[PDB]
Amino acid sequence: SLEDLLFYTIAEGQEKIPVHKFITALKSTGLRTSDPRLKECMDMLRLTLQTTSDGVMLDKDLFKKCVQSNIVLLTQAFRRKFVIPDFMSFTSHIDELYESAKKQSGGKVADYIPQLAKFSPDLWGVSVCTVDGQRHSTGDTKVPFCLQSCVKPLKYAIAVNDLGTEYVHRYVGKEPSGLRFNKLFLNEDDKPHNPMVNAGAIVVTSLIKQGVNNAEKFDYVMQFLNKMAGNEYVGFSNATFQSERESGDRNFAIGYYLKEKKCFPEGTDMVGILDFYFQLCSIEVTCESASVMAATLANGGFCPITGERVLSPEAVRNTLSLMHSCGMYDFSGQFAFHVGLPAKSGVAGGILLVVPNVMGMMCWSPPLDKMGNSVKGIHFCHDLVSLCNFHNYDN
Amino acid sequence: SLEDLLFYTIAEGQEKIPVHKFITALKSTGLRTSDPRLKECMDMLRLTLQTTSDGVMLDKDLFKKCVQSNIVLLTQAFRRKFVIPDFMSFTSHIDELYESAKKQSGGKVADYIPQLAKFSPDLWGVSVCTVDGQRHSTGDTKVPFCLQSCVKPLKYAIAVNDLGTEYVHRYVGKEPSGLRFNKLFLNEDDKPHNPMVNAGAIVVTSLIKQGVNNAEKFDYVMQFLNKMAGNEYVGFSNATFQSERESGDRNFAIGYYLKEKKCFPEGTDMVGILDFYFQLCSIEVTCESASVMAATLANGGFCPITGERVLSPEAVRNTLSLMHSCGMYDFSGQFAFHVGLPAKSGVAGGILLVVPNVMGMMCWSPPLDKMGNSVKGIHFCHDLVSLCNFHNYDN
Amino acid sequence: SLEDLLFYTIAEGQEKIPVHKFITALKSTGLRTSDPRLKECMDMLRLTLQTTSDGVMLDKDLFKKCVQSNIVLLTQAFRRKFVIPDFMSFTSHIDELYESAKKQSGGKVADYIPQLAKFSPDLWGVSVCTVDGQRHSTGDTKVPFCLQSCVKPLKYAIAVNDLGTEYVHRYVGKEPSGLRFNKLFLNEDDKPHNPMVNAGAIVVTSLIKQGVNNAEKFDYVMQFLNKMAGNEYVGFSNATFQSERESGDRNFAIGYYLKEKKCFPEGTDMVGILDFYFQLCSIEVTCESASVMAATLANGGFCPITGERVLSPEAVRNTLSLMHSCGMYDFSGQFAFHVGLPAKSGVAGGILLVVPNVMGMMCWSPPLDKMGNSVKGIHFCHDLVSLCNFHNYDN
Amino acid sequence: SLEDLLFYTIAEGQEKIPVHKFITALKSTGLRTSDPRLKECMDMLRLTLQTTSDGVMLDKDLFKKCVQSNIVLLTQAFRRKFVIPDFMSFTSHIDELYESAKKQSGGKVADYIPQLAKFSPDLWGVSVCTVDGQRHSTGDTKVPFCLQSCVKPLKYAIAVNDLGTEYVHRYVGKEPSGLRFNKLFLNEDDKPHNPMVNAGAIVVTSLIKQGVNNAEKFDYVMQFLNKMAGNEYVGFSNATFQSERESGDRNFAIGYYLKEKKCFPEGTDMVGILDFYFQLCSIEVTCESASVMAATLANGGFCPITGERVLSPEAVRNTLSLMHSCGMYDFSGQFAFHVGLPAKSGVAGGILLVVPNVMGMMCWSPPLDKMGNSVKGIHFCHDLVSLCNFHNYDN
Repeated sequence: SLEDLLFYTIAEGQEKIPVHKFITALKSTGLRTSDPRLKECMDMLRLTLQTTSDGVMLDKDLFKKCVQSNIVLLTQAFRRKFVIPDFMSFTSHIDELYESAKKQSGGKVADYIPQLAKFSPDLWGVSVCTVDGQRHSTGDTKVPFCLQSCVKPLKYAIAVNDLGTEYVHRYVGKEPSGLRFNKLFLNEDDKPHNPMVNAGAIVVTSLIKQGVNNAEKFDYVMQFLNKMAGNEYVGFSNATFQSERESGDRNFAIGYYLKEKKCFPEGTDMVGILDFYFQLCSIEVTCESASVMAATLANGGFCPITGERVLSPEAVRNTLSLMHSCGMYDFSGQFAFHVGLPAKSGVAGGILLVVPNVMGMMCWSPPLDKMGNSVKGIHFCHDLVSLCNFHNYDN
Repeated sequence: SLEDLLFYTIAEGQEKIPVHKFITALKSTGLRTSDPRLKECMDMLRLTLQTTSDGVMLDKDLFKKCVQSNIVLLTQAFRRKFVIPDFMSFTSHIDELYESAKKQSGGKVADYIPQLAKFSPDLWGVSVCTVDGQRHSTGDTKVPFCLQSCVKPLKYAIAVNDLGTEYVHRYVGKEPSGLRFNKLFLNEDDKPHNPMVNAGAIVVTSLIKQGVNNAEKFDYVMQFLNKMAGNEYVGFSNATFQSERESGDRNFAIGYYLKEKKCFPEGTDMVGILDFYFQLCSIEVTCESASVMAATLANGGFCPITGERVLSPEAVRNTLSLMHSCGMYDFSGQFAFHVGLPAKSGVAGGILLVVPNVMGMMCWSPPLDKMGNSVKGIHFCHDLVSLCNFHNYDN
Repeated sequence: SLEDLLFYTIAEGQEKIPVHKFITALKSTGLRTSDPRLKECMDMLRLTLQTTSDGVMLDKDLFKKCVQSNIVLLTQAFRRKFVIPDFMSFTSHIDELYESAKKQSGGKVADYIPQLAKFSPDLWGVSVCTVDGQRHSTGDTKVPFCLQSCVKPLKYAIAVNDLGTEYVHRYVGKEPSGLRFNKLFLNEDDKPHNPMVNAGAIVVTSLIKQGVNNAEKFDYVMQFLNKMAGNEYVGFSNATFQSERESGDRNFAIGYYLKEKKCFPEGTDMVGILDFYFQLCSIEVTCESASVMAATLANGGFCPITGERVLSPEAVRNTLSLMHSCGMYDFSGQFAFHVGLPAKSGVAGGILLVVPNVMGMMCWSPPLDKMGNSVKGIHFCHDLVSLCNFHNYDN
Repeated sequence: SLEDLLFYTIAEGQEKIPVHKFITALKSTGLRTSDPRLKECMDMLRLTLQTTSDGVMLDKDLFKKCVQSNIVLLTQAFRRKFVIPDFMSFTSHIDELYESAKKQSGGKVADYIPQLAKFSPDLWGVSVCTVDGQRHSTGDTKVPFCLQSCVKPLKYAIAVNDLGTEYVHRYVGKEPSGLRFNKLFLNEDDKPHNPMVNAGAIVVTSLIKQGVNNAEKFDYVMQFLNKMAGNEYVGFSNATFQSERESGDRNFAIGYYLKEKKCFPEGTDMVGILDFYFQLCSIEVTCESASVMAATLANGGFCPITGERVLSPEAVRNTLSLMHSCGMYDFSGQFAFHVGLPAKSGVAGGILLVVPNVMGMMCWSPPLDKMGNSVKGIHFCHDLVSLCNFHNYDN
């Protein structure tokens, strides 16, 4: 049977296979023992460990009993039918790129609020989540940090998922602005140029769950992020929020400018919307959870490690299309010339990368360049395409 | 004696001069019986009327007794040594220009707040106050209306009077912006282009009576306006204030923009300053009092009908210099090409005109042209220069 | 004819009656030449003065022509059929009481805001407006001052006039509280004890012109006050308003208390209502206009000097009933024991008195007693009843 | 040697002791393998497991090497010299009391905000942290929930720790109020009766880290809580915060009342302080971390599982003294009559208990009784004293 073939493949001309050998073989592919899809499996393994004092042998029966539950994924995992047959080489390349970027230093940790100018200019982490569940991480990849501007794609997606592309873009433009993210001007039809600049993001935040109050708005967005991350860490930084809602004079200017030109739906409280905008900017993540969010965007709108649909196909398509042409603001043209991938960056360090149909990725380093991007993150993104051929127009 | 010469001049080969004849002769020149400088005089006249049942004759003694108090002004008034020897012809020209402008119609009363779109498109008033006390008025020249933007010169003057030109312009520019009054941009050194656009006016309002609260600020400004108007009507429109503080999204945007670029003194509440700005815009006047304010600006900084110094010579000079090049915003170049006078206008109707060393003038008409100026006011200003040769560069 | 009888009554065995004699005879009764009901009359008199150089005689024709317009009031005025046949004696008593109260001194001008602690402790004015137009004033009776708490009756009346007693008292109680005006507690059914304490007044202010914004609310109330005052001075003190909205911590506490116990109609902004409450407290009056307002309350809800209905009979009845039992707060029982009249008082000085079916009265003196009432006002009210028998239960 | 004696005690007439036997023996006492004080120890054990494929024997050398680091605690733990020699019986009693309280049902989950009326009326957890590190938990003891009112003691302690008892009580009273927690009245010297009612808590929150902004205030308090909890879970509920800052009309009333009676230090923003108060109420904990906080209070102000001093002895003494007489508000007298322990309760469920010199405890159950306390929590507290003799006045 297929289970017998798998057992023989794991074994080497022997009779019994220990549990630890099976676990190591599973983890070598790239899957994590904590994968939700494997939950039942591991549970049974624990039930097997509850009997023996130390170590247990699975010859025919217990292995089949444990592997019987949802026997689809394991066959592909051990038949090397994923999107990256050898993840242990791509992980080595990720490590080499990480080391190469670590030598690069010299920047300026953001200091417009005290919660950003408290990270040492040495934290540096990279996390990759493949579209088929393979995950790898290297560096400070569990220190919480605020998404800041990395949430703006995640916002826009959600709106189009709940309302639709037609209705949503009845409010925001679709074309690169050509100027800085915080510039106070609108497109030809007095609309934000796109939902990636601050004006369009402020507009988009007002199309989400209209009518209900900010508690319900925040709860709805948090639930969406939780199942988009695959039930990974999504939190809130109240100290960052309290600093940000006090130093947001430019965003207040933008909000009033938008309110004067009638850029909001009917029946919208603009100052409350702006507070809700700061709150969504103050959501904490780790490289692990943000990599899973990017993988969700890259895959189909389905979660990679739960197989759950979170966004419409149209939402993901619209999200990647706008990220490619507006993700780095007036640097996107030059970021697309050398990387050619959908990407977003926040002033707290952090590059969110989508390799569509391959993976999502998060690269966090607090120190910034003059453009507002982490130096190591930009270096890593530049080198990854030159060493792995991910540019969209490569052959 | 000089009093005897004046009495003979008033009389025509007779013995006694009745009081009414003297009053008519005085009013023919242009002075008003309610002139503060003549106060004592009129009081004595009343003391003379308290005795006789009807009519009284002044031959030698009573005339000298009444005229003795402050006998300087009367000699100049009856010797035709004022700045306009015959005011009864300039008044006729003012009436002709008023009639000519009345025939002109077709505009749009301001309707962005309900307190402006309640004046019939037929109110039309003109008031002139000469630098030497002569006053004339024609039309609806006692209906209250908000100064709105006509206060911005009066603001700036006051600041330079209390602080100084150097300190004041350490905060605002000195050059025409080239764009609209409410555009959200600053000069080369991130400063308002001038104190006539909304940004520079918002900055100037924060240099006045710093430290104290808005009650004391408002009281100080009101006192300054009261002695600048010569103790004429200066009031407040609370309904207009309540409407304006609710529809001021553009000014809120400008204020937050200025707060982000550090365009205020140290220790300034910007939202409180903005409320104080709306309040100063909500001060009511009549053509009579605003004409006296303009006469004060035109004269020396001294009041015309009280002989009291209200502003420094530097304040008046700086005020007229900035009004000429910025009074009509991006229309000033064309307003200075055909009128060549310091002028200011508000969306509530109302043109404040200074003819330096000659007079001040107020022309109120609610209906506006597309530029934002009263049609009849602009017509009157254009025709006054073409019929009286007031252009600064005329010969 | 009746006109001939009046002419003979004015004359004393003569042929012609001069205009000044007629004016003096009219003013001796108590009516003012500026009475709106007499407007046309005076106009014709001016038309008569435009011809003769000085003085004019009315024998038969011109007198009839001038008196023909609205010949009802004059017959009653000269037949001594008013409510006070000899007003020249009640005026003498008012003057004696004024002089008696002036000798009394020693108090404490309110100093919780700077706009109240700026009046010298010597201003002292009294104004009386009879239900039939007779008016008398003595002292500083044209200096503006804020009504403050004297508006609370005027508020409540208006609500019941527009909504009805049943609906209005569905929200506020009807019984004396027994405690201070600013105590933070409610009646048995979690309602304000009455609309004279601050809680009930805050509730009443929210029943007026619901739905519209504060500009329209303020305009509506101002119009109501203007025709209630008979087109006398009703203004706004922006400096007092700005001080009062900053030192109103007790009223903010009361408003939040009321908001938590659900003491407002549905769809009410409590902080906006509180601002509107401060604004209505910041309306300026003079003894002249407030006396006319009190006369309107006393008469029928009709204006005394315009013959215009301003409030429903139910509104006036309910207003006087609540003023009698709650006008002085926990002093009313003792104020009704010695005066027995509807009265209200404000911390800016000012006693508003109603003698129902007789007159209205305003007595202004800034210095306060420990209870919060002007010393001279309380003295005048005590002495007026002891010298003129106005107590409601007198025989 | 002492290590040899310990090894013999662990062993039973054998040569070698396996690691798992030692771990089980250690955990039987009550200590947790994750104890920070044992950190180094466990690390070495891992270094021992890295060599052998499965299982390892420690005869003389490795046991001494692992136990050498900080060999003080183990001797007391295995000599039964802790404060509870047999924790496995107190844990059994805790389980019996938990089961007894679970059978009790019938209450009303708080529903004044939606974040409280979302917990099923079946969550029920109890956690005990002994003063010497022993810990036990039963039930849903890791579900986050807001402290709400359980933070008020933790607040007050901190203030007295940083400023001092004399200074702190210069602002708040020291005596039971006799009325409800949210009553709007003050003591004889216009001061909050104590820092356990809402007024005194609002005052106390304004004495903490004065001058700095709410970001720094929140960070300081969070750090204090983190080392008071022993580096256990301390978080924030932004949704609860956003709901609570919108439904806090009573607390706004109390704050304005306190601001009017001058109950704050000089230079305090009361609305900002109130927001900071809501934020501190919105801190999430679990029964595990709150039990450790209570143990810190009970012990000496030293942490139980880190041996670190967090508060002054005066702070802990003052905290327990005020909790005993004010912890349950106007129920304390009856709570002290049957329990006689320092305790605090919040409307989110949750009883914080201190058994001074013995332990701290947290008992969470959302459904409330009419008094505002969790039914199962009150039942557990009543039964614990009747079955274990913890009442302060027992013999």
